[PDB]
Amino acid sequence: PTIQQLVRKGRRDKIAKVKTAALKGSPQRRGVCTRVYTTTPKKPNSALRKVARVKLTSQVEVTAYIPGEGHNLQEHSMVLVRGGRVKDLPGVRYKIIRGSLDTQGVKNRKQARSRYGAKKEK
Amino acid sequence: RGRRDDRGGRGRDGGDKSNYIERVVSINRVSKVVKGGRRFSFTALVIVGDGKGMVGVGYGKAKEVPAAIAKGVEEARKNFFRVPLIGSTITHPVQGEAAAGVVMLRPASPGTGVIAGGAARAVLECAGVHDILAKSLGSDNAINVVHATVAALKLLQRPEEVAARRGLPIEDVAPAGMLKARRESEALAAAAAREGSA
Amino acid sequence: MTDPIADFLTRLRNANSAYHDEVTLPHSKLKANIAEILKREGYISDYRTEDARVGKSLVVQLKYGPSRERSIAGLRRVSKPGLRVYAKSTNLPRVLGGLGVAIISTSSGLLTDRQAARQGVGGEVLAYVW
Amino acid sequence: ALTAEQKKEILGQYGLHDTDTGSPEAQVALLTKRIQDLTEHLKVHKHDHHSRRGLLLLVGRRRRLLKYVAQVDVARYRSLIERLGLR
RNA sequence: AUACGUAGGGUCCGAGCGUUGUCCGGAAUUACUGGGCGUAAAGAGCUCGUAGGUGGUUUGUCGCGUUGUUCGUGAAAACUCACAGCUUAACUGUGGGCGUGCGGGCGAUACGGGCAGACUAGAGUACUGCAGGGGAGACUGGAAUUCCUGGUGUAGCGGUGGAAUGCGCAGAUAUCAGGAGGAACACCGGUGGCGAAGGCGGGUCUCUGGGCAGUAACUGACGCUGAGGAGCGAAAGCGUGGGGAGCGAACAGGAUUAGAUACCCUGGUAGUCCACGCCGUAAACGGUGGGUACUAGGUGUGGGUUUCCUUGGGAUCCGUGCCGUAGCUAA
Repeated sequence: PTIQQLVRKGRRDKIAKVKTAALKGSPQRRGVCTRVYTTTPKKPNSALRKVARVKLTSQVEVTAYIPGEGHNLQEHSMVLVRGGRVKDLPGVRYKIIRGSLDTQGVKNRKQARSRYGAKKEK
Repeated sequence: RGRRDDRGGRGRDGGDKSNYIERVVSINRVSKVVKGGRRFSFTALVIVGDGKGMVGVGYGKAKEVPAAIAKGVEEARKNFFRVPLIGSTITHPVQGEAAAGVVMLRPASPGTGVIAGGAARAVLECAGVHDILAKSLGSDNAINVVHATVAALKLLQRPEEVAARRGLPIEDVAPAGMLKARRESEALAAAAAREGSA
Repeated sequence: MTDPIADFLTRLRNANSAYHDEVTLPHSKLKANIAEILKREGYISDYRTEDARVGKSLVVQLKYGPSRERSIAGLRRVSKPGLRVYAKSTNLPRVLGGLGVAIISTSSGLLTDRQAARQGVGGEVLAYVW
Repeated sequence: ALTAEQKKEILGQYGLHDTDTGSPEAQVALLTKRIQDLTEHLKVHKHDHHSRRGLLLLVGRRRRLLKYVAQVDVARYRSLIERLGLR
C-alpha cells in the first residue's frame, strides 16, 4: 500500500493490552488487607465468594480473592497477593497464597494438596 | 456415531473393494424454524481417499448422523478427485481458496512429515502424502478450509503439462531438482512393482 | 500513465484469459523482447511487428493446443516502479519451484533463471510465467 | 474569451514564428492575456466565484509551461519573463 | 455432580511437581515477506498544487544506483560441522564452516538513473461548430396571497374526528374593481442537460465558466498523484442596516388527554429575503479518492459529426441508465 508512504510512516502494533498492575510484573507482592466483606458473583453462578482489598507494598490498592473454604487472614495482615483471573467476579484479578506469609492453608484440602496451602498429611 | 461395534447373526456388513481411508471433519446442528418450533438436522463433511492419493469429497445434509455420514461417503464416491505428487512430497508449492479460506502447500525434504492443521491433516493423509508442509489462514472456519484444500490440490500437475504447453520438454520445466525427486519417486514405485511381481 | 510494462502484462493476462487468440501492442523494445523470449520458450504462439501509429506495433498470437487452453499460466510484473527488484547470481529464484521461467535483465542483456544460473550474473529480475 | 483575432495577433507578436501556435511562449502569451481579461471581469463580478476556478487552472498551466520554458533554455525564459513583465 | 467436597480408582511427572511474573510465536493481531477501506474497522465535503514520489518512444555517453570479480576484512568464545577427552552425560579442548558485513582494486552496460539530445501517440495550444437551469451582475413581469381603497351584499365565516379558541353581524365570508406589500417562478420540469462539490431552473441584457465533436496547424514528454498549504463550500446560527405580504422557531389561548408543554385549531417574535460579513460543520454517499492501459453483450439516452437506403439506416467520439459475459464479493 504505497510503499513510499510506508517509508513516510507506518507499521506499528495496535495496543499492549496490559494485564498485571500490582507493580514490576511481580510474581507476588505483600501488603495489608482490609475490607474483607463478601460480595456477590454473577447471577447464573449464584453463590457468595470471600474477597478482600489489599494495599500492597507496591503502593497500589488492588482486590484479592480468598481461595478455599476456610480463611486465616483478618484486618492488618501481611498477606501475599498473587495475580489471578476471576471471571466470576467483577474487577477481581488477584488472590492470596495460602500456607504463606499470613493466610494459613485451607483446612483439610486434599484434592489439590499443593494449592490452598495444604501441607503434607503426616 | 454410537454403538458401531456390533457382532450379530445377520448377513453381512457391506464390505467392498477400494480399501479407502475415510474421515469426517465436523458436523454442526442445523435448526429449521417451523412455526413455533425447531427441527434439528445434521451436516456431515466426509473425505475419503486412498494411500495411492486419489481423493473424494462428500457432503451429507441428513437429520441423522449415520445418514449424514453415508450421504457424505456416497457423494465423495460420486465426487472423486485425483492428485499428482512426487514420492512423498508435492510437485510444487501452491495456494488454494474457498471464498475466505486460504491454504498454502509446499514440498518438504523426504521424511519430513505431513505438518498440517487438524482438518488439513485429514484431507491430506487420505491421499498419498507422507511428507509435505502446509498451513492455512482466514475464514475462521473448517468447511471452507476443507473446500479450499481440494482447490489447492487441483492446481497440481505433472511436468508433462508445462512441457506440452511450452512445447519444450522438461529441464526449464522440470529441472534437476524435481527431476531427481521424481526419479526417486518412480524408482521406488518400480522397485515396489518388481517386488510385488514375485 | 506511469507504467507501460505492467500494462503490457495486464493486457496479456486479460486477452489470454478472455479467450482472445491475439493481442496488439505498441512496440517498445522492452515488451518486444519480453514477447520474443515468451515465444522462445513457447508460452505463446508467435509475435510479429509491423508499422502503426508513429512507432511500430507488435502483434502476439497466444499458443492454444487441442482446445481453448493457454500455455500461459499467468503473468505478474515484480520489479515494478516504486518496488524495483534486483537479484544476484546465487539466489536466482526458481519459478514455480523451478517449473516455470522468468525474466532477468542481466548486465549482459536479458536472461532467465536457468540461463543466468548457468552463467552467473544478476542485477534485475522481472515478471515470471509458468 | 480569447477572441479568435486577438489570439492570432498575439501569436504573431510573441510566438516563435508563424503557424507555431502551441509553442510554449505562444501559449504563455495567450493564457496571460486571457488572465488579464478575466482580471476585471472578476473585479466587476465580485461574487462570480465560478470563473475563478478557470482563472486558477489557466494560471497553473501557465506556470507548468513556464517551467518547461526554463528547463529547455533559460535564455528564452528570461526573454519572455521581462517581455511580459511577470514578477 | 465423573465439574463441587470426599474416597478409592485411573492419567502423567518425579526429587521433583504444580502456582505466580515476563517475552516470542501461535496472531496474517501492523499483512515487506504476509491486510484491508460500497453493506463488517476504514475515500477528508470538493478543487489546485509546493515538498515528495512518480513516468511516453528513440540515439550515443557515464556506470552513481545495480550486478560480476580479486583482495583486506568481520577477536576468541558465539553457533554449527567434524575430532578428542570429562566414568556417561552435563562440560571442556581442537580445528572448520561461520563470522551473512564493510572497504579497495578490477568488470558489466539489460534496467533505473545522470548527461547530451531527438520524436509525436502522452500532455498542451489553434481552427471550425455543438448543449445550456455554469455563475455573477443590471432591468422587467404579473399570477397569487395578504393588507389597504370604493362598492354590492348578506349572519355567517374559518376552525376540527367534533369541538373551542378567532372574527363578524359596524358588514366579516363572498363578488367586482382598484391600490399596497413581499416572496417565489406552477405548467415546460425529465436518467434530460449543465456544474469540482455544495448547486442550477419566469423573461431580457452584459461579462464570464468549462466541456464535446472533425484538421494536426503547432509545441515537442511540458504526465499523474499529491502530504504541508490554498480557497470554495448545504442549512442553521451570530456581527452590522434594511425588509416582513405570508410562514414561522421561541413564546401566546383554546382541544384529546391523568397531565399538553404535543400532535389539532386559534396568532405571532427572531429567523426566514436582501447587502456586506462571520463559521465550515450535513446522511457535504457510486456510502466506491485522482489518473491511466486491457475484459461478451444487449438495451434505453444527451451532444456531435461523419458513412450507407430513399428523411430511412451505419460508424465514430464524448455524456448519461438498466439488464446482463468473463471475472470478482461472505453474500
